[PDB]
Amino acid sequence: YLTEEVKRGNIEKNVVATGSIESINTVDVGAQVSGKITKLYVKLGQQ
Amino acid sequence: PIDGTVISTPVSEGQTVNSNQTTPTIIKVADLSKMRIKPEISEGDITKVKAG
Amino acid sequence: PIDGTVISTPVSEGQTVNSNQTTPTIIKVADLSKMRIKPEISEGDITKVKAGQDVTFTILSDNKTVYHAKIDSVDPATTTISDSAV
Amino acid sequence: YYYANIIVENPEHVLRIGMTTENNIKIADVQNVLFIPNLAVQQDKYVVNVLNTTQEREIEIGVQNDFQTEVKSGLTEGEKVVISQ
Repeated sequence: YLTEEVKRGNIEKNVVATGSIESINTVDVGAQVSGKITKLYVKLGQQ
Repeated sequence: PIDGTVISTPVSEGQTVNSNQTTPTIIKVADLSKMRIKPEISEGDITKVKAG
Repeated sequence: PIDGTVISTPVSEGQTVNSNQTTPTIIKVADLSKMRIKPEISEGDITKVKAGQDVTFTILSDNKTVYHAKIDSVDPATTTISDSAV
Repeated sequence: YYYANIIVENPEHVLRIGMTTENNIKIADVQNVLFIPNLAVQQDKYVVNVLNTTQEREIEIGVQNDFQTEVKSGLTEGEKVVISQ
């Protein structure tokens, strides 16, 4: 049972979602021929 | 095949595919100007549920 | 392919194989003169964990051996991409 | 669910493509409007003192967040409420 003035004020509401960060360019680097792979010129993490 | 609009896209521009064995779906295109809802409707109500 | 030593051997001398469809691994040979430990490292610590960082660790078989190593570098992708709870 | 998508950058050095974002959007948002805390919610009827013996205040209405609620006639400023009882 109580009270209060009235602004003169402005809601801005919200809405919560959980999401996940993920790369901008969709990819993978496959292969279509058989064989027995024997050069790898990359290591993981650098352009 | 249709216009409706686009609803999936499982592919990557740069990606190898292998369609000889099973058929790689590439884009999924279905019609969003209508829609249709599918009422699950349990085994004891169906003697009753009729069309229209 | 390498010397390191032998670590598996899924084959049987006398056994038919079928390599046309998928490639039967036969022996597994990896390098046991070094080793490398892979610290799972959770999604909220990673803003912090950097490469070359005065690490320490311990074998789940040692009452104090306490190993004095160092972090060597970082992956950019989760432990489920690289090679829920994240 | 349904997916949304954000358009960031990653100059910084890291936002490692794997993490989660507690995302708090916006929707809607009015500028300069009238305030009577939510719990005044009772059609759709209220209560207004005078004096201090309360005489009501039927209204209409919205639009809430997160326990306020814009008030469109009304009810002006300085007035009297009943959040809540």
